[PDB]
Amino acid sequence: SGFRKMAFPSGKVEGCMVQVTCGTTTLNGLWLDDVVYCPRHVICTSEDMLNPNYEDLLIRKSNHNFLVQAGNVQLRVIGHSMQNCVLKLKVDTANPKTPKYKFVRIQPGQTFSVLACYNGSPSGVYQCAMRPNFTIKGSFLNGSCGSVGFNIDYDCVSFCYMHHMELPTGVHAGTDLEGNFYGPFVDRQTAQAAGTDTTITVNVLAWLYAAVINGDRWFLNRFTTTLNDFNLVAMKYNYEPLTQDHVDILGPLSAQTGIAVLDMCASLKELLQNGMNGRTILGSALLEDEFTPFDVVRQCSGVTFQ
Amino acid sequence: SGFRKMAFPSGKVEGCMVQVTCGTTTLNGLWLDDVVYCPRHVICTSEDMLNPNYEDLLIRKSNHNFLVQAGNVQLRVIGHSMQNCVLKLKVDTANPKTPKYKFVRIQPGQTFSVLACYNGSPSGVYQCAMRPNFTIKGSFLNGSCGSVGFNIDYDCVSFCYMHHMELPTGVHAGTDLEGNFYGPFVDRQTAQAAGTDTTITVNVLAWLYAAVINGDRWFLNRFTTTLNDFNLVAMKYNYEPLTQDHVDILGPLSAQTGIAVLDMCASLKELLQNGMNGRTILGSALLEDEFTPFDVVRQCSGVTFQ
Ligand SMILES: *[C@H](O)[C@H](C[C@@H]1CCNC1=O)NC(=O)[C@H](CC(C)C)NC(=O)[C@@H](NC(=O)OCc1ccccc1)C(C)C
Ligand SMILES: *[C@H](O)[C@H](C[C@@H]1CCNC1=O)NC(=O)[C@H](CC(C)C)NC(=O)[C@@H](NC(=O)OCc1ccccc1)C(C)C
Repeated sequence: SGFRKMAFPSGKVEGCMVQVTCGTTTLNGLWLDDVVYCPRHVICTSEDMLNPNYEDLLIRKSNHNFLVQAGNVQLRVIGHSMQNCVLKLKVDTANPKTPKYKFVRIQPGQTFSVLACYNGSPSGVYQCAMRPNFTIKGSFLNGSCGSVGFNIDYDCVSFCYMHHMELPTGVHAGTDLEGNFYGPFVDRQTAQAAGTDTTITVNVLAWLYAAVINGDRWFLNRFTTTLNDFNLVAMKYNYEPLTQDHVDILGPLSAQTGIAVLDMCASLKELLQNGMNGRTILGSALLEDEFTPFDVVRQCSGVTFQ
Repeated sequence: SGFRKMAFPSGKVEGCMVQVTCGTTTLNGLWLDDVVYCPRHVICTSEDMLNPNYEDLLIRKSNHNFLVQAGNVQLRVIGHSMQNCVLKLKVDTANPKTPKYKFVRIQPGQTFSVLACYNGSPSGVYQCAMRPNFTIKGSFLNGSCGSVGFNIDYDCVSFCYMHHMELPTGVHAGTDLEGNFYGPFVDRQTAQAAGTDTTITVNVLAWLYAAVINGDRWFLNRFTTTLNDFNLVAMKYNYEPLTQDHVDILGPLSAQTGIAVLDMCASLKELLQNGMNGRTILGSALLEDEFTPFDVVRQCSGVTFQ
């Protein structure tokens, strides 16, 4: 037993990380088949970033202005193009470590693993959630741009995030692998509002089911509630409204534990109204919302990948 | 910026995981050069585990009783031996993916990454700490035994933990890679006491320095204290006593932030005496002790590996 915030094994993604240099700026790229993907602001000087005309800036660049380095293997760039906020550098060599992969645009509330990288070399791996306001709460320094977020289904890597920027909150924003930002953000150094975040209710419930599976059951109360009744409590506390789609998603956990979803909701409602009274759940003094129902099920059934 | 519990990239370790079967029992092994390492209780039936005579049980086994499977690559066993609580199976093939590696016995309070595995295939990666009472708080199911904990120094993997068992607390116990248990535990299905745990004071301070580096400074108070004065508060709250060795280890963080260690101690003392008053630090409502000073420094300087 036990419950931990667990990332996917990162080996398949490690084999795809490269270093991309244009001028003095160096960031990370993702090398898949014969294409390297990276944030387009690799082409900017520090001054360009205040208000870059990326088309005009890219026109001044040629294939040989982009240095792509894979460890010490070094790639010849034979084509470049800009797709939304990413550059696609065509290289003369297919990555021999390319895994089976897909590009996906994830939904708010979903989770993924981030492989944090600098100069094209992995530093660490951690799990997180796409917030309802399309930010993530990551750990990113200068040079981390181009680091990617991903999920694994057995042998297939689904890439879902590429890091671009940090917002005036310490929160992080980026794009999918077609270069479209999650949320309203643009790749410019100018003040930008994230907007109000909300707590991912279905993930909190999943985590309460995790707790029960692992022996933590003090919060299991006596009451029940209704969807509307619970949803009134939800928006008081800036939780996303629960839907029948969410109830259905929680079905397997409900069947494993014998606790109806609406009964679990009544426990959550009391936790929101009364706090935790200095107690903890699964080692936490806060209600955790960065585990999806699938995350809980994979961790309590031992799903593997390779 | 931002601060996350970050594991090491696991690719180098993924390449070493194998499946070991003896009779009906299947667990994970670590394949390095031409030796596979795994918990010796792979040789036990469910009934043997109540009080196994491992020498007597191992005598009934021959090389061909051990099935070692690496993905679908399958290894010929040409020798076996028991070292403390691990078996060493000699195989006829050196692992072509063997990284530069070392076997280390870590100290309580240190951290390492765990690659959780089932049937020889990685499921997830997460960071944790060797508690002062030589347990870890992991996430481990049936079949996870033989999963390993490790640290990376650039290209060298230092293996420090192999998982063996779960204790009547939901906590986990295991050995180093020479098969010596951390703590007083034995590999027998019989009730076993872990003993009182304590909070790792130097790690809490490191995490408070992390917080200041990342803008969380509300807890920075006005007071100072002394080592003895703080150490009296420490043992009231079952924190390890702080030593001058710990003060020196915190030197670089003290120099980066301009906060004397004893000033930070005075903040910690007030947090222990008064609680957090419903506030959070780095997204947590509890004082976190599973980041070492080195962990903080690597995450706030961007150290990479390959
Ligand atoms: C690329 O690796 C780099 C990663 C960030 C450095 C520190 N943390 C990070 O995640 N990203 C950048 O340098 C971007 C480049 C832009 C997109 C052209 N810049 C930023 O992330 C800045 N943030 C920003 O401009 O957001 C708007 C803003 C916020 C606050 C105040 C003014 C503007 C960041 C370095 C401030
Ligand atoms: C091997 O993969 C397995 C992993 C554990 C299964 C569930 N969680 C795990 O980490 N380990 C075992 O099956 C060991 C085998 C022993 C060492 C021969 N057994 C256990 O971990 C049991 N724990 C145990 O015997 O500890 C003492 C005890 C505790 C509580 C009550 C009675 C005895 C565990 C399966 C209870």
